[PDB]
This record gives sequence, C-alpha cells and structure tokens, in this order.
Amino acid sequence: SGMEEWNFPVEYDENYLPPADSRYWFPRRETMPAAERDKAILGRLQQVCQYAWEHAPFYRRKWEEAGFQPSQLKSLEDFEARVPVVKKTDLRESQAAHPPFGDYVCVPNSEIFHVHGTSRPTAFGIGRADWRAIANAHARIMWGMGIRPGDLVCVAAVFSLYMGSWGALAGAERLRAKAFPFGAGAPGMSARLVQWLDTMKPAAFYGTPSYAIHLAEVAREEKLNPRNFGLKCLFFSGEPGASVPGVKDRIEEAYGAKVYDCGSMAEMSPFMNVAGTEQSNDGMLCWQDIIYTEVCDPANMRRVPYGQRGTPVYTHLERTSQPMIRLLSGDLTLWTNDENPCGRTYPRLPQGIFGRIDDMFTIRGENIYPSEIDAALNQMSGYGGEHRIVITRESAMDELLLRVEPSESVHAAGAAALETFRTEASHRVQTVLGVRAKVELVAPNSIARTDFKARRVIDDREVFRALNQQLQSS
Amino acid sequence: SGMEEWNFPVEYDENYLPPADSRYWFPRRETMPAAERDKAILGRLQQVCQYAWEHAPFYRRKWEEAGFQPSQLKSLEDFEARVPVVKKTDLRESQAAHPPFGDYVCVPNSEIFHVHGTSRPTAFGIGRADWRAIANAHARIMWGMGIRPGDLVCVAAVFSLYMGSWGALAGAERLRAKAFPFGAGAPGMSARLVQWLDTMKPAAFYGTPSYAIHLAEVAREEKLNPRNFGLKCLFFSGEPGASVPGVKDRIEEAYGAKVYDCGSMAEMSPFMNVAGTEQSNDGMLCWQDIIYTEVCDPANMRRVPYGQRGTPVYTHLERTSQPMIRLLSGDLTLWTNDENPCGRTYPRLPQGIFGRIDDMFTIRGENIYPSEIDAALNQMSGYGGEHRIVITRESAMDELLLRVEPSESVHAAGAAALETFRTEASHRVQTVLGVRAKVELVAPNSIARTDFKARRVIDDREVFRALNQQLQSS
Ligand SMILES: C[C@H](CO)C(=O)OP(=O)(O)OC[C@H]1O[C@@H](n2cnc3c(N)ncnc32)[C@H](O)[C@@H]1O
Ligand SMILES: C[C@H](CO)C(=O)OP(=O)(O)OC[C@H]1O[C@@H](n2cnc3c(N)ncnc32)[C@H](O)[C@@H]1O
Repeated sequence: SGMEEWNFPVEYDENYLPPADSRYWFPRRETMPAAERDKAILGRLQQVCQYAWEHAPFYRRKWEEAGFQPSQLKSLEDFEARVPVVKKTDLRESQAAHPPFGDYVCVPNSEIFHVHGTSRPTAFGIGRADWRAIANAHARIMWGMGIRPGDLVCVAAVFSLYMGSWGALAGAERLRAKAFPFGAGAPGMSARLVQWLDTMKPAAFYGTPSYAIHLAEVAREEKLNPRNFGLKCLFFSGEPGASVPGVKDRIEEAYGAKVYDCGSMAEMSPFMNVAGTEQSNDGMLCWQDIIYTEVCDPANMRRVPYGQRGTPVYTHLERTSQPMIRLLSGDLTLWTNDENPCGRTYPRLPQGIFGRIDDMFTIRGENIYPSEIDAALNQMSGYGGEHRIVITRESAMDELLLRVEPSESVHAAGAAALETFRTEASHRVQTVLGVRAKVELVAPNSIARTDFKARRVIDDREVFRALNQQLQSS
Repeated sequence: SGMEEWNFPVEYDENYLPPADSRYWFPRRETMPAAERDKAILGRLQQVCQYAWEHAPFYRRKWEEAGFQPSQLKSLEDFEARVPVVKKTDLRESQAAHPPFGDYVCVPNSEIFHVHGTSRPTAFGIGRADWRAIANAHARIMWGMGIRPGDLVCVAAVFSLYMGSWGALAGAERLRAKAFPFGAGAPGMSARLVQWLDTMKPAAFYGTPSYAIHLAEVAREEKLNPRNFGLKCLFFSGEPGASVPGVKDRIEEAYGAKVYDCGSMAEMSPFMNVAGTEQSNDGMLCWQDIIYTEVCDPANMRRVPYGQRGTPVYTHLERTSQPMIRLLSGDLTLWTNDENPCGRTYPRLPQGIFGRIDDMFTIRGENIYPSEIDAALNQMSGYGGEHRIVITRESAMDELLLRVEPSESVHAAGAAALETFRTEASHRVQTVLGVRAKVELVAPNSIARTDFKARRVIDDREVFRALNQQLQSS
C-alpha cells in the first residue's frame, strides 16, 4: 500500500514533522487512488471488528443478535448491509448495565488516561494510546489547514467534559505549535481574550462558529478591531456555521482571515475526521483512513449515491478504547466524490453538515432545518447577529415564528427603518423556505450570545401560543 | 550523590513508575542527608545561573546592576546575599520591553509548547522540556500524597490562563492515574460535577479549598452526600485554607477524606514544590531538589532561622524556559527543619502560607491576615460558611468590620439565637485578634461563593463608612 505508519493498533512516530514545503502530512494516505485506499480500509475494518469481537461483549451481543460475525465482512457492501448501526441510546444502556464506560471499553481499566463525556450523559474512558492516535490525527488535519509548527493556536472552547477543546489542543501540541488553551465558559473571559488576541496576535483560532461571532462583538465593545489579531485562520466544530453561506462570510470579513469547517462527534474523537483543507476550503473532506465515514439512507443504513443526502455513519480505524463501529450520527449531509482543489482523494461534504435530523421541524408540509433560517438571516445587511425560532411539536404549525434582532444602525435609523427590516426579513425567509414567516423584532443585543453551541429553537407550546397571539394582536 | 535523574537540563524517563510498596517516588533525592542535598543544590544553582547569564539579557542586566556574576556563587550564603531578588513588577516591565515573554524566556521561540499567564498580566511561554519536567515533578509529589496509577483524579479548577489546573492534570497524566479534567468556571458546572463524583467515585480531587466548601453545599442542595464520593484525598492550591485549622477540619469532615496543602506560584510551576505528604499531612514540605525555597527576612532578602517567619523566595532547578531565580513571593510563612513523619529530609512550612503580605491590614496597631479571621470563624459551630471583611487603607481603623453568615439552623432557631451567634462571633474574633470586632449578620447563602480564589476583603472607603454608620445606628 505504501500508507504511512499503517498498523493496528496504531503507534505513531512522535518526532515526525513533514517537510516545510509539503502540503500533506501523509502524502500517500491523503492522495493515493481511492480504490487502493478502500481495499486497505476494508482490511482495517476486519482487524477492528475482530478486535471488538474479542474485547467488547457489547459488540459481541449486538452482532450476534443481527446475525453477524467478523468473518462475514468480505467487502464494504457487506459492512453496510450486515453490521448493525450503534445508536447513542445503546451506549447509554451499556454504561448503565456496565458502569462507568460500558461493555465497549475494550482496554483494561489500567490503560484509561483521560475521562471526559457528554452533558443520560455518557462517560468517555480514553486510553493513553488513543489519546496519541487523536493528537497525531489532529496535527495532520491542522497541517492540512495550513497551520504550522511555531504558530500560536488559540483554543477558545470550554475545557471540561467537552471533547472539542481537548481535541484541538492535542493536535496543536503534536503539530509543535505554540498551544494557547485560553478556554471558555466563565463570565469575564471574552473581554480578557480580545486583549490577549490583540497582544499575542495568533495565527489560528479554534472554537464554535457562534463564539467567533460573539467575540467580534466583544472586541468592538472593548474598542479593539478583530482584523488586527493577526489571524490567518479560524477552525470550528460543534455545530453548523463554518459551511453556512452568510455565517462563513461574516466571520471571514470580521477577522480578515480564512474559516475552516471540521467535526463529527465527541464519541468519534479524532473528530476532525471530517474537515476542510486550505485549498478545498468549502465544506469538509472525509479523511477515510482515520475514520471510515458512510453517508447512509436512514431507512436502511446503506450508503446513498454521491450527489445525494443522507446520515453520516462512522467507524474508528485507529482506536482500541471505546471503539465506535458504525455509530449512527443522526445528522444530515450531502456527499460528493469529485476532484478536490488540494488534490486529496477523499469524498467531500461540500456544504458541511446541515444539522441533527431531530432538530428539523415541519411547517405546512415543508421540512426546515434551523441552519436554513440562520443562512437566510445572515445574508441580510440589516440583521443584528441573533434570532430565536419559536415552535411547537405538540401540534401542526401553519406559519414560522421568528424573534429577530435588527442591527444597531437599523435601530438608530428609526421606526420606519425597523418596520422595513422586519417586513424584508419576513419576505426573504418566505422566499427561501416557501412558507409564511411571522417576524417579531427584539431590541439589539437583547438575545443571549454563547461561547458554546447556539440553541436558537424554543420548542415550548406555551411560548409558541403566547407569541402567535401577541403577533396576531399587533 | 546517587540522586535519581539528576542533570541540567533535566530529561526524565517517561516509563518509570516506583515499586507499588514504595512511599517515595525518588527515595534518594527525597530522604538523603540535607547537607548532602544542599551541596548538589549549590552545584545546580551554579549551572542555572550560568545558563541564565548566557540566554537571558534580563538576568544579565539585573545581576550586573547588583554587582553579581555566576562565578561569585561559592555557597548558599553567597546566593542569598549577592543575588538580587526578582519582583513580579520586573517580569511585567521585561514583557512590556521584550514582548510577549520578556528577556528571561531563554529558550528559542520555536521551543514554546504552551501559553498561559496571570489575570498588567504576564504571559507564560513554557517549553516542551519544562512541561515534561513539571509533569514528572507533580506525579512524584502526588505519589507522596498516596495517589497511585489507575486512581481517578478529578481536576476541578478552571482550565484557562491559570497554571493550577494544568499543573495537577500534567501530574495525573504522568502518574498514569485516570485524569478527569472536569474544570470549573461556567454556570451549571457544580450541579453537574456532584452527579459525576457520585457516579465515578474518584480517589482524589484537586481545586481551591474555597471550591471544596462550595461543592459540599452544592452536593447537599442536590440531595447527594459528599462522603459517598469515594474520596481518599483532596489536594488544594491557589490560596490559604488547606493548612487553616477550622477550614481543613470542615473539608475533611464533609468528604470523610484527607486534605493536602500544596502550591507556591504560577511563575514557579512545578508549583507543588511546596506540598504536604500522606504522613507529614499538616502543612507543606519544601521539595528543595525541584525548586530551591528560601524563607527570607523582607528587610534584607536573607534566610531567617528555622522557627521564624519570613517571605518565600524561590529558584527553579529544572527549568530552561522563563527560569525564576530568587523570585520574591511577597507571601508570609514560618519554616522549621525538624524530623518529618514521612521521613523526607526537607524543611517544612508546618502552618502552610498565611497569605500575601500586601493583603494584611492593621487595626489599632495590630497586624491582621484575612486567614486568621477565616480560621476563628470556621472553628465556630454556628458559622454559615461565608463572610466579608470591610476595611479602609485610606485612613486608620479603630475596629474590625465583619459581615458574617450564620448557619441555616442558627437562623431557623429565631431572633435571639441569631443575636447570640452575632455577639459570640464578635467576642471570639476579639479574643483571637486582641481587637474590637463589629459583626453584621447577613442572610444564610446570600454571600457569593467561588470555584476559584475567595476575595473576602472589601477595601472600599465608601463601603467601610456606610457599614460603620449602619452598625452605629442599629
Ligand atoms: C467534540 C465534537 C466536535 O466538536 C462535538 O461537538 O461532539 P458533540 O457530541 O458535542 O456534538 C456532535 C453533534 O454536533 C454537531 N456538529 C459538530 N460539528 C459540526 C459541524 N462541523 N457541522 C455541523 N454540525 C456539527 C452534529 O449535530 C454532531 O452530531
Ligand atoms: C498556580 C499557582 C498554584 O495554584 C497559583 O495559585 O499561582 P498564582 O499566581 O495564581 O497565585 C500565587 C499566590 O496564591 C497564594 N497561594 C497559592 N497557593 C497557596 C497555598 N497553598 N497556601 C497559601 N497561599 C497560596 C499565594 O499568595 C501565592 O503567592
């Protein structure tokens, strides 16, 4: 194959740095013919399934129930058809029956290096060897974004149970960058961060796309210009935004830098297994030799053709602790397999990930993802940076209820200017979605901003009714 | 000497674990005759000063101004008398004139691994080799506290600029413990943590003594018992408390576990260079072969005899990046050199560190440290867990003004029970300090608790005057 450090269990050279003039961390693995890589992925898939059969009673039980044993894996077609998908709910029941890490932990208790989790929540018991496999995978993908040794990398997401921050830090450390783990979550942190960014001038920033927006507003309140933070790029995970039309454009303009999308799931660390590159900068590439991504039809858990939408199903190829085999994300995306500008021979998610299928709501037979609303509003000059979607899942909705902020300049322009914006926002959303949208304007900067994941949907029946009645009155 | 891995620059075996039956991580370095260790410390002090002279223009300039060159270091007496102390203000001016890390960074920019700091603030540019020297030093000292490989260690302090959390995590990682970096700082974190502690049952907890108190109150609100978190110990740094009479007793009782004191300064990472051990569990030992501690008279920066009070002055023996040579802490302590129950041949701070000399205030010619008030109040059954000291530095104070919380049970007992507590608190503080104390009772749980460092002194002239006038009225 010629694939660099290709073995299971994996064991990377910690002293390797690619040549300064190379675009790729691993030229072979990253640019080899996709058919040659798929044969090796298949080979690895067999090694992993044999490993899980031996060390995980969770997989042994689940696979026996679905009529599967690792020997029946003779092709990628066998994998999608015979191997049952793992659900997040299955991980919970396993952890409840086999505490604290479940019957899929595999490694002995003595090998566990870090404890993290979700916030029923699940605990991540990550082995020392996997932490190294995560750090190496992430340094490689960060190198792909043009991040280099000696670059100051600001990691600005909460350092707690959440894998995002730890994952970007482990990659910064392995890349021999100057890791700056400022973190997030505490009051007063954002006002302090903009001063640190102004002084330190980092080459790269990590966090959520929502935090990058809130931070530019904080920089402005603090009379600092975020274009003067010396940023070459910002790379995000945790929610949609980095591949959202007007959202990506707003962040790139605010910072005078490039935005990269990355991130699958915390259970799927190394989660940068889906990530854009410096040249293939729109959307994300599926780094197949790190984690095997399948975009599947939710009705049968089989791959959809390229050019079609489905749900990502993920498999670890380089993990011995809590390995995930066909973990169902429950998210929606579109994948293609056209030539990539960076020359990496990987499938692509050209529009990133639209959102979680469960987050979608229906209004008059029309299916709507919150990211579609965020996209339409961010492409408007008068939009103030925040909104809330007010829905009900208890009864059918005839119209979409939006609470939207106008900009401070639209507000300063007076009552007619505010009304013009409100009617224009209503029309634009109606044109994009093909559904009636009622817009209530709220005062600039009244809606809560976040340094984590934005929760713009208010699914409360009482709140929905109160707003519809209030909008019907005015 | 026989001192384990004794070289400069230091380079520890990452695979070494002491035998399961050993009390000491490094038996020689930890238990050798103090006179034999002091000759080696002197030798190392020369290596460090030669290193700083060569690589730091900050030290070259400072030492030339004080009439010192490394060749004049012929004894420990020469070190205290000839070497000028470094002040935190000197570090600031150096960072302003030579941004971002100052003219004491020493290592090339390319060697910087992590960026942290204070919150003018100073930036810490820590090299890869020093991060390893910190992790090894901390695993060694944590082993001394009885913490072992495979033990679940909850690191519950903010992961941001602050060195405390990162330092305890690096030690947990190197000790091959199950590092659980939950962190702190965000709203809702404490309510979630008590559930994680109840489920996971960790062997050890790290944070501030103030956070441990607040967390037991949160565990109780959440109808959980903190004695059932399976804790064998809690180890703290960042402020006094872990060697404070009634404070140490309250935490040990609340959790049914042992409390260990550790911590010098963030500039002095590995900051566990002052730490108690499982057997010498009261106060802290000065781990002299990691960092050279001198308890000095502030009037001349020369060592005080054992049995006397002074200010800790610290020197790195195993750091190449931002090495601190005779950094003045500005804190107050007492040191002794009697036999230790663990058998470690190190000097001791039997009462830990009293506080920062600048935090001290005077009332009618009597010098008072806030930790003395905290000690007197915590030794009272009716005390509710929080208080504020209200002072003025602009004018002379005749009496001490205290805002004290009674317990919920003292409050439920009625007006006479509240009055009895208020007068008893006033008397007790008067007896301990030998000064008049005015006590104003505030409602239970009204005073802000913290997951960081407690700021109990309100030094505002308007607030002081408003309280004295209000107390004079009632
Ligand atoms: C640690 C990991 C990466 O931060 C993480 O966020 O895991 P978590 O369990 O907290 O959330 C995973 C979900 O978050 C969403 N997400 C995550 N990154 C994206 C994205 N780049 N585009 C769009 N949606 C995304 C998506 O719905 C994922 O299934
Ligand atoms: C990272 C490091 C250790 O957490 C730290 O706290 O550094 P920082 O600059 O934030 O504060 C240092 C000061 O905090 C105090 N402190 C610190 N640990 C103690 C203690 N165990 N007993 C009493 N007072 C202490 C003392 O005044 C120190 O000079």
